[PDB]
Amino acid sequence: MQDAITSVINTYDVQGKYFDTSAFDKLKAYYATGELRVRAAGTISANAATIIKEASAKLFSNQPDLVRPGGNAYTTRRYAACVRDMDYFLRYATYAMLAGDTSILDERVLNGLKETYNSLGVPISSTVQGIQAMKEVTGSLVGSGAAKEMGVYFDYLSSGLS
Amino acid sequence: MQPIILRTLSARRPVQGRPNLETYTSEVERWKAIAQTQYALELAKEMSRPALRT
Repeated sequence: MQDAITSVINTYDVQGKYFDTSAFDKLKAYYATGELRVRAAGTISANAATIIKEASAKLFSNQPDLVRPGGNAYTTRRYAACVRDMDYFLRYATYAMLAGDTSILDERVLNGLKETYNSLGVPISSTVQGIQAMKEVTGSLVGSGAAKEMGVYFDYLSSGLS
Repeated sequence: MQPIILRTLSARRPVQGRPNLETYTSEVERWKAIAQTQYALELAKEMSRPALRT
């Protein structure tokens, strides 16, 4: 995977350049947000089960057909797979927020996910709605700045699915 | 031996051949179509179920 620092390093390595002022500015921008990212990741980890429960409640309230017979979240196994998927999304969004870069979302989550969901009959729009529900709950839990930061990676996930 | 005994009497049936059955065959085909519809309806009910909800 790639973080913000490795992203900058790679952009300068492909050009064979030593760091200039702008690179050091970008690195300072990343180092300046490190304490905020760490506090956000700790808070999210402490309350991840609560976030998943609240966001799944919101998703299934807005779309009750999902958990009724015929819906893709109707069986104990499909409901479990759905909430497990949401737990994965929250965890990897935390990984990317801590890394300051969306590369891990591509590498381990989004690559092949839309094809997988199409091949399984998983509704894409409903999964995007669940991601938005996690966005809302997580933001309420982590506060303004950390919420704006986690929003970037939640939106990256939603865009990758949409 | 002088009683009149008749041996070879002609039969009831005529000498002609078998009449053709095209109209009967058509009505039988109609019955077949009606019977096929009642099974095709069930299989069609099967065709209109959702895709990946096993």
